Amino acid sequence: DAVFGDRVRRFQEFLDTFTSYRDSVRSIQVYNSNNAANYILPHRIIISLDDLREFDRSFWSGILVEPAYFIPPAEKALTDLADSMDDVPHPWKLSFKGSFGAHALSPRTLTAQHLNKLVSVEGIVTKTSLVRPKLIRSVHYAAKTGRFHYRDYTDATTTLTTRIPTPAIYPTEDTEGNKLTTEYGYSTFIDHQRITVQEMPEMAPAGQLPRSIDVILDDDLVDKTKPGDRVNVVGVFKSLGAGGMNQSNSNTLIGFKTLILGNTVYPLHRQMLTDFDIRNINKLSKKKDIFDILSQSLAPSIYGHDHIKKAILLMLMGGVEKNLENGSHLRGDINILMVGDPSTAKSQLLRFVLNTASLAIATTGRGSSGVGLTAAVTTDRETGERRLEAGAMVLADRGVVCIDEFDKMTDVDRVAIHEVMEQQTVTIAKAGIHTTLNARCSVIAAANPVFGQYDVNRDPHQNIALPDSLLSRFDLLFVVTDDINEIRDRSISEHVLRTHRVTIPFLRKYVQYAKERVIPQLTQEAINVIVKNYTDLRNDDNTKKSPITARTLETLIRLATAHAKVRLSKTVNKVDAKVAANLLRFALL
Amino acid sequence: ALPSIQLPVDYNNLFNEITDFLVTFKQDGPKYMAMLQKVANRELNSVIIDLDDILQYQNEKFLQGTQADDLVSAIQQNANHFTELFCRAIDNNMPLPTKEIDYKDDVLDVILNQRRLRNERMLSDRTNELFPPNLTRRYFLYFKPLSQNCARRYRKKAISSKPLSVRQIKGDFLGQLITVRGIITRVSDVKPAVEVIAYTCDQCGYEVFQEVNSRTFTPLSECTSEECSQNQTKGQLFMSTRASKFSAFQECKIQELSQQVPVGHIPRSLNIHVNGTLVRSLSPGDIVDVTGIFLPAPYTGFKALKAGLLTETYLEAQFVRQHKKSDVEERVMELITSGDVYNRLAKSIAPEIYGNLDVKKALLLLLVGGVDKRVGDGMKIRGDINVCLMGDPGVAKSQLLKAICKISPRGVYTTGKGSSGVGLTAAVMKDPVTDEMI
DNA sequence: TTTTTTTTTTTTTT
Ligand SMILES: Nc1ncnc2c1ncn2[C@@H]1O[C@H](COP(=O)(O)OP(=O)(O)NP(=O)(O)O)[C@@H](O)[C@H]1O
Repeated sequence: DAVFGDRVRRFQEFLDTFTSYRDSVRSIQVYNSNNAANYILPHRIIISLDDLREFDRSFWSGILVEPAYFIPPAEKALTDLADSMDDVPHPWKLSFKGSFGAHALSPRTLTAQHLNKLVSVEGIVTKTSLVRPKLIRSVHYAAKTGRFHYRDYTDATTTLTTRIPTPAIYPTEDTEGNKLTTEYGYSTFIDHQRITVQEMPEMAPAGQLPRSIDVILDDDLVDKTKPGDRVNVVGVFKSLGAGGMNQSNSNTLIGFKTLILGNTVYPLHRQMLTDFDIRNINKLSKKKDIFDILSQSLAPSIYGHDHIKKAILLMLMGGVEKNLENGSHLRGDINILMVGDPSTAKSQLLRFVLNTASLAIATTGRGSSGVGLTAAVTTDRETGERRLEAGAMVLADRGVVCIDEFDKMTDVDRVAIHEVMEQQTVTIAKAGIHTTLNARCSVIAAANPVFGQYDVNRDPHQNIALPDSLLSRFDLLFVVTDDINEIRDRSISEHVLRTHRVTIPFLRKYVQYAKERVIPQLTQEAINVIVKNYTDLRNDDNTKKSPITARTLETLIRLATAHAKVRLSKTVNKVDAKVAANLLRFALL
Repeated sequence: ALPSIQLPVDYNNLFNEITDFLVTFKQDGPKYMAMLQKVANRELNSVIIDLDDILQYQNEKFLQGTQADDLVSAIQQNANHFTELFCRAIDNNMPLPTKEIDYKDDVLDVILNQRRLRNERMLSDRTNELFPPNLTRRYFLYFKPLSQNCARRYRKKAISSKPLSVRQIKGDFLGQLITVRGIITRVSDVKPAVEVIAYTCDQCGYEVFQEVNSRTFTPLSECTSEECSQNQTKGQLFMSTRASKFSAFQECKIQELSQQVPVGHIPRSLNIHVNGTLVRSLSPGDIVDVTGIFLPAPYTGFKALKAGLLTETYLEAQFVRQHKKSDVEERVMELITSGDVYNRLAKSIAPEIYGNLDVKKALLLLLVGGVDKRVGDGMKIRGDINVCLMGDPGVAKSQLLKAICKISPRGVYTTGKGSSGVGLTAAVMKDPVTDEMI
């Protein structure tokens, strides 16, 4: 393998020329020892492939083409270099970027030639085969002859190059027959995983279904990504396994299940605000009509319903949280529902909450099993371990669940749905594992009138379609009438017609920032009013309609707090409460 | 064939350091000289060796020279060998007599007494390579963590120390003694396991001791003993269950805290083993700082199935620190002299919930209940207060109950679904995992 | 030289 060293001395020139990589190299080499001065760093480096055409194109192409012959000596080169660095006081890894490609492709298609080559391939993460650590290097200590003894085990999944079947036994008393004890806490174990990726369902060509394919995640790549996330996954596509021709079994056509090793795994759509941007965020934040402004831009086509819009943004903040000490939490995230005659744009309105909201996942009615319930993947998958897997609502943790036809979901689902909102967790007894896992989620749905257009005529009782405690947990019930005004109908027409014929993306960039910086806490000014308001409700709102509870007031907290994040005020203020007093009026009238 | 490479780590001198570590010390006579005796005295089984005094003893071994090689860090970086070495030298300086051993008295105490007396006496006839040191112990060794306020000596980073989540748990943590925290779940019932395990032989006897290594082993008969062997034809031999020793074993999974976890990502429970005097220490649904040696245990198998070898590992128990564990009538006697026992203690019920002390008033009747009576035949007349609530929707009446069972003796907090029929009527709900039909 | 497997979805049914 003289050429193996040739790839290295070719790339050795690339070491220090250009040296723009050595900065982060050294940086790892420093922040590790700075954590060593504490009182965690991964070893691997992003390399934009873009630069490499500026040295050897002849080396460039093969990096994608036959990485088994190229990437391991340059891999060795990272380690070689970094070892030449200070200071005395590990195999490393790589990623790259792209800057692609041939080799630009989506998971929907692959092979023949596409195999055995570096590729970037993007998409949905499912089903997340769960983590187990893996054996690589063996080590043992002889006595009384002493010394230190070892082996190095190599799976077909490790590295790239084909190698003799190392596995699987401890060397165990190498000659002369001296006892050899496992070196545990010495010998190397890198964690391993296999994660399939489904191509985006909407970009599917035809009635043909989505096809996922697995990608092995070694070292860091594990725990980086949960299921359901959009991820560009890069690495080299291995031809793996016997062709059924290893043995007499089986006499058949089928064979060669295969996946991709390495490499990078970037998430896609967080975010990156620099300075110049957030300066705009705050420049706008100063303006006092901006709440309404942000509300209007939500629905480019849709008419008005600005009170509903506001309500949505109020859910888009999260309305902070407060966790008790040694007691149960006070839910701060906001749960609402839409109701009204068909063609209210309720479903389509949900589809706006599909993209800007930074998750979570929406569902049409069904739904289940238990939605966010894991429903206990069974049996095992794999190696004799019964496993759970992310359910809808779980995947939706700290995100937006949305529902088309929450009225059409089963009565049996509703049980765990109560468990979704008050208890705000997930209880699992099924086989099984008894874990109570956090279900804390922002949840909005829509329901149609139980019977026809009578949504307006009939009392809310019987118009519910989903009694009862379901109604309590809802911060708002929104009745939207299809009722006719020809005066309005002209307006209804023209904007709808100019349809087919204040910026939202920035709205996401702003909302995200308003979450973490900052939480408002509270001031007594809102308190000096909304109390008067609540009792005012109870002594009045019962002479009109129902219901009224303490909970509906707790929403005054959440609502006010939501707009409090909208003002980006470091604290809650009275006028925010006035925004709440606004929203609940139109909630019941 | 098995390349071999030098490393700064050497067991040779560290053994000696262990000899000087035990029985020679002051700050805590010393703890290692007569407590070791009290084990050999048979008033105690667990040998608690603190990382604390490993630190303070290195304060005696450095500051305060002459300087000594690393311990607690070398410990928690390996974690397993230090119970096979640090403990193996304990045999040397252990007190002989010790005091009042008797013989039987204790069952099998005479067995081992006469084991090595019939062994040496049957070895005395042949002389006119020994039962392994782990065979005679009757003491477990438990390391305990250093948090620590005196870890601030400091060695800084080397302290874990932290009760990290299993998400935080990593593959390089194999062979590393660490702290982990989390809820107890499914907590397999205590079972004996095994240790050496002497199987008798049939014609001329003698004995051989098969070491208990790993999770499984091959049984053996043939004949090892030279006299039953080759003449004639081979001495048969069977296992003697009273010649066996069993270390205590109870394995229990511990689930993640769930706030340790990222928002998605279903809870990941981890596998733990219990060994020794620390058996029965852990019960279902219990948060604890649990420290222990974390080792791979492949495989059985399968085998060629896995690949890579993909260890699947497990944890062993070492230490347990559990969060939240007349003169009592005198503690009651400010309340006895307080007067107004009934209305005041009625105010004391659920002091959180405001109003309706008229309700709490009856809840008071409940907490005490009583007195029943027995008719002399007899058939009990309750005796038990079944009082119910009403009204709706929330009221936080759930709080009334929530505090009541939290306080009232032998309480059960339930709901509709909730405790089922089989959640209330003893049936035969198949037991998951460990079997069966409990 | 062999290893090892009961929920979840849907269904037709009194
Ligand atoms: N401003 C608007 N207001 C109302 N509807 C609109 C508006 N703009 C577009 N639409 C259309 O109105 C329809 C709304 O249907 P929608 O009620 O959201 O679905 P749906 O509720 O699931 N059907 P249904 O379950 O019977 O209520 C869609 O065809 C939208 O494209």
